Amino acid sequence: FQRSLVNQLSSAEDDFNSKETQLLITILSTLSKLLDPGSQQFLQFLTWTVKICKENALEDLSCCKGLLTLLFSLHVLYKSPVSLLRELAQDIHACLGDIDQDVEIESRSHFAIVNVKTAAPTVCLLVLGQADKVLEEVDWLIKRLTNQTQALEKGVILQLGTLLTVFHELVQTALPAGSCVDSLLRSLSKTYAILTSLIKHYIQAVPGRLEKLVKLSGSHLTPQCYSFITYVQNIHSESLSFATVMAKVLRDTKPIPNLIFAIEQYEKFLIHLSKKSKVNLMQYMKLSTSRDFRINASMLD
Amino acid sequence: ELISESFQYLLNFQASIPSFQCAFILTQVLMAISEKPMTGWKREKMASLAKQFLCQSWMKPGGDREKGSHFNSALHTLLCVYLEHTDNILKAIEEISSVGVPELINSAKDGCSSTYPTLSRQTFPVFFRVMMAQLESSVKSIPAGKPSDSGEVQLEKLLKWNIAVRNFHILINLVKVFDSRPVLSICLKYGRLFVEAFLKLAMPLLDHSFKKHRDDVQSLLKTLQLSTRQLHHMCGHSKIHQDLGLTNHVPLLKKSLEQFVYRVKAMLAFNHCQEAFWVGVLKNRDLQGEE
Amino acid sequence: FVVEKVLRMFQEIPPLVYQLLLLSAKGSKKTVLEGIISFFNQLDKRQKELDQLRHVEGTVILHIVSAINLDQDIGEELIKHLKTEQQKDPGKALCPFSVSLLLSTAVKHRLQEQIFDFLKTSITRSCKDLQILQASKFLQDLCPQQYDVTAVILEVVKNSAFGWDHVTQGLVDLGFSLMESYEMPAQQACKLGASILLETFKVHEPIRSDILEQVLNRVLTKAASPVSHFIDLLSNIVVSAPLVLQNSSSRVTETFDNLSFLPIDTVQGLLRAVQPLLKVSMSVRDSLILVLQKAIFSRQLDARKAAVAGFLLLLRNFKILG
Repeated sequence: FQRSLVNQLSSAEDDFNSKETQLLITILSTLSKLLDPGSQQFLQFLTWTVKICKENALEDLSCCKGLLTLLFSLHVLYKSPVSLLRELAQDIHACLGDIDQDVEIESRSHFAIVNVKTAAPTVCLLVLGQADKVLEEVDWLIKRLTNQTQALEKGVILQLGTLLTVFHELVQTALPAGSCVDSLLRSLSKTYAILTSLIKHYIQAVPGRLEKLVKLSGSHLTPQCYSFITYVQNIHSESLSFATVMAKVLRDTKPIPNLIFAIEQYEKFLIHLSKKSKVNLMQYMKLSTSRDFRINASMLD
Repeated sequence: ELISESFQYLLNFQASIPSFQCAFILTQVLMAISEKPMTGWKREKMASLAKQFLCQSWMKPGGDREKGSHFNSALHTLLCVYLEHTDNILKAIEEISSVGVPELINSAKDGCSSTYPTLSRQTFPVFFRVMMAQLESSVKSIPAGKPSDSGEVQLEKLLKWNIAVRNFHILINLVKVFDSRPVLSICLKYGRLFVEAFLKLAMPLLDHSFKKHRDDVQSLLKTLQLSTRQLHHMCGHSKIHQDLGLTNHVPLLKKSLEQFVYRVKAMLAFNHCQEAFWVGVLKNRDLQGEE
Repeated sequence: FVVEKVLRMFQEIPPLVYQLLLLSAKGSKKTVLEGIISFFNQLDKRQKELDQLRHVEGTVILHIVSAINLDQDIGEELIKHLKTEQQKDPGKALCPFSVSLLLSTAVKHRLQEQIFDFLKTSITRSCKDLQILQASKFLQDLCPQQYDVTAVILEVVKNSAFGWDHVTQGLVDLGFSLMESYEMPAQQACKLGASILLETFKVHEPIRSDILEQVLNRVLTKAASPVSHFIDLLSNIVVSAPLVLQNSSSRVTETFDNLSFLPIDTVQGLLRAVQPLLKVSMSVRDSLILVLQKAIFSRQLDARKAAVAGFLLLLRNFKILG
């Protein structure tokens, strides 16, 4: 069955038959479950899928969604997927601009499937779902963490260390005003809650690895969230300019308070750890930033 | 008739009382004889008696004041029963906060206030806690904004909210002088409760009456902004100094203060005035200073 | 120090541990309970690489359950200790001896509902943990060990086939109660109850009639919800032992008397299961023919459909060759 898909992908734009490709991808997904994970055939199949996704470029949304879902379903059973998520985050960040508006970025196209047409809410929701699954995995593992302890902690810290880079890359993307922003904000609040839950264990039960993790979180993730919270104001204002308006505004602005609350909870427990261990962990994190508001009476008329 | 006669008989003893504790038990027994919810003239007499005891000065036979823990507990209960039964709670709170504290700080080097001799630098947190809690309870009692069912009732409701906001601003300004940790803890605990009460109750009123009245609403919000700014600065100070007792109240307070802004945006959007809204970053400032 | 030393100082075991049980009723029960449970755990582990050992185990658990019935205050501390062990370890401290002891105490209503609730929540947690672990290889690399509780709950069936009395009673009680608990991990629990009932029927030869009566009464209790899995269990239990149904007859007719009340296609399964009873006995055939005659002349369609559907099975069951 691989030959038909290879032939149809390489065909000219005049004749595509998107439904045929969709059915072929679904059949491949259904038949992939028979392979033994330890066999060499599984590795060959993974290599073929990665090669197909890297080389070819497609414009149909459903075909790209199916191919990426197939790739992740294979990749979870064989190894951790965070490296591919980092690569896709870098690719989508390169495809679209940046909120800074004074930075130039060029090329570095890891995957040809991701392009300006395909960087829509499709790939942004597809990536954030995988990130959510990884976070639920780490949440399960940390409750078990509460000679084996050192190995388990060394395993747990690497996942968050790699995931912070993915979120750092995605925070600096000028995304459209859709569900891709809401999912981003909710995942951000979730990961801050997970970091709080990690620190509470060390409260109950200092080492260099945790200090490095706290420094990375303070340097790379904390300052960028506030800049994103500033950018989304203008984004939502421009979106609402074109268009039950009160309900729409309330639904659009819902998750920001929860993000602020999560950040402050993490800060509070970090201070508790600092004063109960004689280490100045708060040196890494900068001061908070708060938003005021004003009314322009001149523009009311 | 029997209850009233006994009430008068016990109230006749108020002239000759040797110390604070006897008066405290006198108020307890007087309240015990009465009903659960007290009636008008008895309520007035109880308020008068409580104020009369509050305004007197108590000294031991060997001189010196009656500073102590039992004195603090008795003072707390007396303030509670006094404010529970006054005719107009906000008038009494405004009178105390605008008279007693300034005459303390301006003149009394080490003594007490002329109008309220019971008030002293040791007993100020008790007064602060009782006034703040009673203000929050009074604010929570106002009914919510009906869906544009009020003709001229909105004026009375706005007047009540304006008086409450002014009292809140006056009470917040006192924290600048007294920097004691209990004062900061009390204000951090109760500011969030006041703000969430304002969001739950007041905003439906401002939604349904922005068209008819405008200047009052903007003045009200502008007055509330000052107290919110000072709350942000206090939260920053508590986080910087790393006080475990104080940091426990920061997250919920910051969450509510962030909810306030977007609720105001929704209020503007309800009347198609969304173009006027604006958001910006507020410069950090330490207490009674800048930068 | 005394209990620690004598615990270190390990025929004469049942009287000795009875004396220690009395002393610990005077003293600390939790320490001696942990010591004896652990000691029997390494004994079983050594055996993993016996008849006298099983007899000793039965005798000592008999003394322990008798003492706990005499003094019920020890049970609360024992359950607290087991809860602490379950918190401290991922399903650890649940070995065949421990679960046998737990099942032995669940017959005299000494907080048996608490016992069943604890066992059910532990089983669901173990199954969910295994399900989560099977999904991802990243978890499997770090957390290789797994405490499957179904393995020990199946192993205690074989362990209890040497003549223990209270253990089998509690085991059957748990197996029955799991069916009502289940009402997806729930399907796993229902299959786990069916397997336990099948195994304990296959093992306990003297206890066939009690199981048959219990499942038959539960089958025809009330048609509140779908009970097709009970009918599957009925088929599985009756197909193994053909003559077992003949001994416990004359209750089948009572169930037949009200079969056409809530038929959800279970009547076909019930008839196919009890067909061996029908072919050998003529009285049951006459009673069933009477019920079918009552059904066919009924004036309502709902009973009529079940009547004719069972009638087809009756016609096809008996060969007409001669």
